[PDB]
Amino acid sequence: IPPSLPQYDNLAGKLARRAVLTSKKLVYVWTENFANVKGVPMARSVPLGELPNVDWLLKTAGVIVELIVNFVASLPASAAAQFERIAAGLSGDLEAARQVHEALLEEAKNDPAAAGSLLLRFTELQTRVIALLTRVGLLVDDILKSADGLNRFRAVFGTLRLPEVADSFRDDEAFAYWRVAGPNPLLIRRVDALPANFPLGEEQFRRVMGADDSLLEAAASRRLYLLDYAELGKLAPSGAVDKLLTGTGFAYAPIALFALGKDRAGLLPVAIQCGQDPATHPMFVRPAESESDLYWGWQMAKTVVQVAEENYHEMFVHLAQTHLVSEAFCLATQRTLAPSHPLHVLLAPHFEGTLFINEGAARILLPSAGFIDVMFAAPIQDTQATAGGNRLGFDFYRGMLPESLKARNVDDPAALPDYPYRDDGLLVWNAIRQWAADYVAVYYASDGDVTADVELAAWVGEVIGSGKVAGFRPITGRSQLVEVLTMVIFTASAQHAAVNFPQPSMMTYAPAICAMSAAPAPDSPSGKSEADWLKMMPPTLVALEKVNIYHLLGSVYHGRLGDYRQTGFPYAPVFSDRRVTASGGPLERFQARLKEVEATIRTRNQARRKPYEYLLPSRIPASTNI
Ligand SMILES: CCCCCC/C=C\CCCCCCCCCC(=O)OC[C@H](COP(=O)(O)OCCN)OC(=O)CCC/C=C/CCCCCCCC
Ligand SMILES: [Fe+2]
Ligand code: NA
Repeated sequence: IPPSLPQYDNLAGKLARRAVLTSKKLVYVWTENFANVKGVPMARSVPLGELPNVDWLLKTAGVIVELIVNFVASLPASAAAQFERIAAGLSGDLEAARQVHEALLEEAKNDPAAAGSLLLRFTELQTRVIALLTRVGLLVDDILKSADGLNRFRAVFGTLRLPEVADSFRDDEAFAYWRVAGPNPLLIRRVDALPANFPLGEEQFRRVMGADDSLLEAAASRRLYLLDYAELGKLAPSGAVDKLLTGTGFAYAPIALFALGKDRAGLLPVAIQCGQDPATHPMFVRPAESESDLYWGWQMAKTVVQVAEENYHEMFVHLAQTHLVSEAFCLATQRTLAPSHPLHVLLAPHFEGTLFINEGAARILLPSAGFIDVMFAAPIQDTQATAGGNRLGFDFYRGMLPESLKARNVDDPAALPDYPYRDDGLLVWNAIRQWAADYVAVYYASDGDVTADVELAAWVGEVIGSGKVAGFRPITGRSQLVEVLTMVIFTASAQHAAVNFPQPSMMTYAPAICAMSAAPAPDSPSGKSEADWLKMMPPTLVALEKVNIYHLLGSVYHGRLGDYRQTGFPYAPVFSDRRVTASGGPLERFQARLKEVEATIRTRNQARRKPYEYLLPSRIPASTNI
């Protein structure tokens, strides 16, 4: 039976669907008092049907067990004894659980008619792998209870290969390239006049870029780009923050200027101010290779920027603006769009695992003494409130990719050619938009169908009200609905992938990036030494948690954008409506467009300085689930 808008449903349908929604509202419940994320709309609890499926669980547990094995194997024999039996047990039990799944799948194939009798056993296996994860939790607690000068930062990897950044992190061009191809491609903006509190002069600029260049000429020819971390607020504490587990830590809200050469061959760092106030933060100017008395001050200044970057990327770009936005849309959808509504059918796959993983963020990562309290310099209460505040301030329309690019004046490939996130992101954004347009056109023939849809009206009301999604507004027509759906889907799939999956290759090595420093910002551009820079490096506990959590979060690829097939047993099609699924129809056209996009990105990557692969559709999950 094809999905329908409520106004066109037969009365049998209208009462069935309305009672189903009444039932949903008792199961999916809003709260703004969820532990460790106060003020952010969350599910009060994760319903049984929102627990992760066995496929996700086996994949996630597999990575976690690899990490445990790797950690135990890195220890000396005396220390390993405490954990070897427990690790061998988890490993063996995971393998047994894989075999139960494989036997169940073979059993279902041998008699599909009788496959309905297996559902309690599939849920039993779900319960079992979750219980295995609870045992991991206890083991992690025990490990933490027993917790060139950079050897310790290689040691925490065990036998995992160090990422490429471990070799290249001191390079100026690599540092600049993070701004357009790194985990946070959203902050960089064109600058036309410098902020008043960033007093970089013409002479300093020419010192770096040459006597025949100038600030005026660079600005006017669209060659100046600024990173300004002012929005970090309390994520950049005033001074020292002392904590039990990690001792004394610092973080920062710096300002950095980047410039293209006249040939636009690549972005270069020009100057860094390590805080917002120039009276207390001197200007650091990119040194020449011969200026050994400026070298270490500059390394320290870049490290200040990278400290700011992990804070901004992880709390705002990753947690606040993907995970915590998709939380609200998941809830609104389940509470207000009936399962027989075509938009429920379309959107539900894009929220698979979202409630579960976000509850995990709040319960595991955000409490006092948890991962974020260790890895991020600010007091945990400030981290929670600042990340929460960023989620509440995030404007849904202004946050749309095209709008973001235009507002930052980075949307013109002629002015800023090497910006992989922009170029690949637009291909994916536009493919999703055409899909949303085709799908909306099946079910909505007029703007009247949009405004007379009482469920959609209620959905918008919940997104604005209980969901606290800033910038969201009444939906009065088909074009607008298409833009909204494009943003919801892109946010859940591609945006998350772009900022989540760089974690293993770019964020696992603490000297290249860390959300806390063990020393204040460099007090002077000149006279610094390697020892002064090493003092910024965090304690080893920070590095240990970092390598493991960031490897995990970027190693689970579950589901795929455009596949629209269940990701757990029985793996059935998401759509039944032949108007959607027909040969050459909307879904097939979307799937085909995604393959063209993939081919285009692969061609672009042959010509790029380094491949950018995070927005390859084959590497984009449909939902935010890790
Ligand atoms: C950090 C910034 C991220 C921001 C974005 C957050 C977005 C959402 C991501 C949320 C992710 C939530 C955390 C992952 C969720 C994994 C799926 C899951 O739900 O797992 C549940 C288990 C058990 O939970 P429970 O409450 O019983 O006990 C926790 C400890 N008190 O949690 C873990 O395995 C610990 C994982 C920590 C990582 C261990 C890595 C291997 C360690 C082995 C080597 C030991 C080294 C210490
Ligand atoms: Fe994530
Ligand atoms: Na299909």
